[PDB]
Amino acid sequence: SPVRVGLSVDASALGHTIPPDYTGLSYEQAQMANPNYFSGANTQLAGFLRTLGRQGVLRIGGNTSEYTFWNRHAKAREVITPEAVNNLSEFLDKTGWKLIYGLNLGKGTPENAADEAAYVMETIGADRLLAFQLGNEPDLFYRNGIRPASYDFAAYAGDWQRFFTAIRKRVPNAPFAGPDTAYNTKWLVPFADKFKHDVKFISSHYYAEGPPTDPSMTIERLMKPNPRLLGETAGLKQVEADTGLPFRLTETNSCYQGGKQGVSDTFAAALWAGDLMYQQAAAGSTGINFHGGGYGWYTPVAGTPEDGFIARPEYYGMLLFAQAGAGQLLGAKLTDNSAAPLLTAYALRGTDGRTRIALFNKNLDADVEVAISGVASPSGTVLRLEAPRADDTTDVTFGGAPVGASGSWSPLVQEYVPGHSGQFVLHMRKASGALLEFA
Ligand SMILES: *[C@@H]1[C@H](O)[C@@H](O)[C@H](O[C@H]2O[C@H](COS(=O)(=O)O)[C@@H](O)[C@H](O)[C@H]2NC(C)=O)[C@@H](C(=O)O)[C@H]1O
Repeated sequence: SPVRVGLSVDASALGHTIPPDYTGLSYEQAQMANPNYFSGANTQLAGFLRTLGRQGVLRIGGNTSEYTFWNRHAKAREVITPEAVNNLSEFLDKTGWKLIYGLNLGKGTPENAADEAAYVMETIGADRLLAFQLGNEPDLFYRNGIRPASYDFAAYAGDWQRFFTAIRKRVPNAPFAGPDTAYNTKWLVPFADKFKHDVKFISSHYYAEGPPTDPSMTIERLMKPNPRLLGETAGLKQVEADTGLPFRLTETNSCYQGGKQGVSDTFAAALWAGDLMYQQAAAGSTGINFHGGGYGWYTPVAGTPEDGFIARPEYYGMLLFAQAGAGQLLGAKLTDNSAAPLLTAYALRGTDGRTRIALFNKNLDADVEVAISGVASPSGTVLRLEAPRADDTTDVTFGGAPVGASGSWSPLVQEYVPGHSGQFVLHMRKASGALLEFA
């Protein structure tokens, strides 16, 4: 008893071109305390990244960049050694991903940041290094006394400039991004205005979960539009118009403080994440970096070098995006969809010339039947993003297969989308996703 909706693809309604390095992950700087983590020896993790994209960005930063200290002299407080940086360069070579690297503006010195930046540029080098960032979420330094309550944008601008100047003496070509926090008017907007000639792009953060006074995030709420996201995105677009700076979402996940068990670690997070990737690409974002590491509730990839790594449910939403590939987004308008309002759809003219459609039936209790118009093709296939329940922590498949070890994945189920009268009809179960590819 599906809700029968229409989807109209318009090849003449041109949207943004998705860049090849749109995908990405965000990790804590403290991972850099174990040189076995981002290492050429970590073949498992490298394979999970390659499956997420042949190009992409690894962002390292997070709150642990308050208390992680580069020590050129070395072989809560964590230490980054030359060997760790050495090994990170090899990991970037194995993955093909670029790097956003956090420096310690919260507790470190400008001179040590210059020295760390110099060694990163010495060993990772300008091609692989996309940006340094000078502190993570500086607007929240006060929450744990990294700064006093009085710390404001002026104070941070003074810190930022001291660090930037010191770094640029050691590393004249050092690239920067900032301010590495969620859009706001008291920090991000003035950062862009003041430092637009000194940064390459704006780095923003986004957690679907709002302030902790909100009702605890639920799967139901995660599937719904987030008006705050829409507003912040519009703010970032206005910043880009005013300053020329593009924006990248350098730390995001469903819920903050490590994720919420029964939301962040579930199949719903795959639907959320995959949809968010497209939503933000359609809005003009240059890319995304889903935060994770360890066995946190929200991590895309869980595990350790000693015990092995696995793909968590959210990974599978990122995998759908990866399998779709890059290209130019096209108009894709839904109709007759008020009874299935959480279905989203995105159409893409792939770089290879083929039309694809990514659909996320985020309606938890409505199946849909989608009548697709605007595509002329002799053959459409679908790969489904599936789990038996929206809150499942396992049992997630894409294309009829789980992801295996080291990011291994290939589709095992072939399904054609029936075509007639120049249209296609696709059924989707409640709480499912689909990637269509047209011949
Ligand atoms: C973005 C932050 O930059 C990121 O560090 C943070 O996630 C980490 O910190 C959380 C809070 O810990 S504490 O209060 O600073 O000690 C912690 O709950 C998360 O587990 C931790 N994440 C990882 C992968 O280690 C996140 C967040 O989840 O809150 C964002 O604030």
